[PDB]
Amino acid sequence: SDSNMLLNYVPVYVMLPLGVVNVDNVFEDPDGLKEQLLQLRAAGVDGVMVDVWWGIIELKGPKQYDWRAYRSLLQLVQECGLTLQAIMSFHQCGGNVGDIVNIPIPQWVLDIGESNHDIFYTNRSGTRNKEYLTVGVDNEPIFHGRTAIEIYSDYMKSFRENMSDFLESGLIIDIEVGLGPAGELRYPSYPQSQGWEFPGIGEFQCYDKYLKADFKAAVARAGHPEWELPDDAGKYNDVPESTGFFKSNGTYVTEKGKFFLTWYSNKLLNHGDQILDEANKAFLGCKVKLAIKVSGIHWWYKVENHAAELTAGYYNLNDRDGYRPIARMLSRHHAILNFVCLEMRDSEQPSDAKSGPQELVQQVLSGGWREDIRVAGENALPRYDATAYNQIILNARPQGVNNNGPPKLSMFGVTYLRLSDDLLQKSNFNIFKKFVLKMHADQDYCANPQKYNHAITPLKPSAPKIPIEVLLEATKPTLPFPWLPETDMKVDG
Ligand SMILES: OC[C@H]1O[C@H](O[C@H]2[C@H](O)[C@@H](O)[C@@H](O)O[C@@H]2CO)[C@H](O)[C@@H](O)[C@@H]1O
Ligand SMILES: OC[C@H]1O[C@H](O[C@H]2[C@H](O)[C@@H](O)[C@@H](O)O[C@@H]2CO)[C@H](O)[C@@H](O)[C@@H]1O
Repeated sequence: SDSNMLLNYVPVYVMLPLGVVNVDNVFEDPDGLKEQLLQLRAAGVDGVMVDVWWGIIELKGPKQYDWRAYRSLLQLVQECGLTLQAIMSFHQCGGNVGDIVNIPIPQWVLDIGESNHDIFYTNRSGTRNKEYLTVGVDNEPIFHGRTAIEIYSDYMKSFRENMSDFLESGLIIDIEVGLGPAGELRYPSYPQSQGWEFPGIGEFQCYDKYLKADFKAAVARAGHPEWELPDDAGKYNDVPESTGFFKSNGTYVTEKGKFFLTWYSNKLLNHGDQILDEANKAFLGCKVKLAIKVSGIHWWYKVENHAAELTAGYYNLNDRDGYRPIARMLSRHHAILNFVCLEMRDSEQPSDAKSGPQELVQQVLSGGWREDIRVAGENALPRYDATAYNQIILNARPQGVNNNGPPKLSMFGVTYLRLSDDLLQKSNFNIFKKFVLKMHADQDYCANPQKYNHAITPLKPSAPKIPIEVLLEATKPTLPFPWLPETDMKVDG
């Protein structure tokens, strides 16, 4: 049982509290965090995840980085016997679910935004979302001579060099490369800041002047210079059948609508690819893996228009796989797909949301495995209950434990949202400890990940670029891998 069981081990990470380093670049409560981290260590947790906030670190001005508070944080994590998942967080904290602290992007960038409002994702009404720089400015040299991708590149390089000792020592297991709002490769199509409420369809975020011009040039090249961006897609809180765009036989299935949706979703593929190229250059030779985050847009998954996925930039339909192209893009970077809505069951969602989180998880994970990449995940919402943990464990090993060897299917890791005093209360923490144990296939905590075939080797160069047509060959629908109806390693087991 034991070593066969150890090859079934799926590591568990815990997100740190938001604002552990505050907006003033102060590590405010090391002593309190220490006590919490030592509890996690004794509970068997493998490591922790933290946002390395751009708006904290590069606040003073371009290339004026202050890494000192984060060095103190990393030092503490190391002392407490935990590894670290470091998010390169190029986004704002404050306007998404659960955000309890306010960390804008650097003021010097916002200053440029006051003169050029088109550096922000923009909806049809003209509202500027300041949480992330539009993909439109990725390669526009408008930030005191740098492009947005150069900013991100320079930041990652500075992190790699200034944290070189922690990297060499093996503290950092993965670099989560932030690619949009909430760190995710997506558009801000469901902004609470503009009055969105679940389960609204959301809105397309491509009306900044850079994206609009790019679209207009592309439709002209396609022989349709008169095509305009969608004007019949409704508003954030609509339902799909209320809109010309998403109704049955609506604009989304027309040649115009299909072209738009392809263009819009391709912008994210290319944004992720180009930024991961820079991440690979920055961390070349380091014993880390790269990861990206994919949001779980489960509402409207069960209707043919998938409207909320579409407005988020995931062009996923019943007959078009919008996620497997992302997995294929990751393959050349040897990168992890971290899918950030892992814990849900369909029965938890209201019927009117047409919500399919179980099936969405199965689709995304299956696509990653079909494309021979590693797949990780997170719970979306705070959960302390056995139903949630058993669903996570199911997704972690969807065909169960292999008593005879490694499992044919397993996730590469799960990161739990989030460390809080509530997690550490007696009953909640007791159930969490059982979750960890079952994720670990009933084995004790295993400090050396080589033992469970998660050795960390130096980051190699990315493989050659994959052209967009080859990436989009992965839109071909495929059957998912079969899932058990329940895990064989329940917490109450
Ligand atoms: O980008 C943030 C977060 O958005 C989604 O979370 C949803 C959640 O699934 C809904 O049930 C509801 O609570 O609204 C949340 C958004 O405010 C994604 O599911 C998640 O993956 C992503 O991190
Ligand atoms: O600290 C990580 C990340 O947390 C929040 O975003 C979450 C979202 O709340 C979830 O639903 C989840 O599992 O995925 C997102 C990505 O981890 C903050 O909103 C975000 O700013 C922060 O980076």
